[PDB]
Amino acid sequence: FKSSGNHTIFVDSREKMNEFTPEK
Amino acid sequence: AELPEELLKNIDQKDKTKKRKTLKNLRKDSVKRGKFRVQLLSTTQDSKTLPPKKESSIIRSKDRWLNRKALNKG
Repeated sequence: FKSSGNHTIFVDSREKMNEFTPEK
Repeated sequence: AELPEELLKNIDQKDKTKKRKTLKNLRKDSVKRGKFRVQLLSTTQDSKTLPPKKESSIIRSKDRWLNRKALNKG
């Protein structure tokens, strides 16, 4: 069965959050 | 009475809330990218420095109790 859940990724800087890309 | 001819002759010849929303947008610790939410981390040392704070519900639970009808606070 495939998973269905939220996956919150954590970053320190607000700036890093803004350009966050799932690929990168 | 007859009008003066001069009068007739003369008439013929003449004829910040925006920024406040921006600040509200600025203070976001959560944004969604792709299929995975992301959440902002504050520095651990900062959290140690901040005081433990209050819970809002405990005070509100008191407040609805303080404003209850039985009290007749009025």
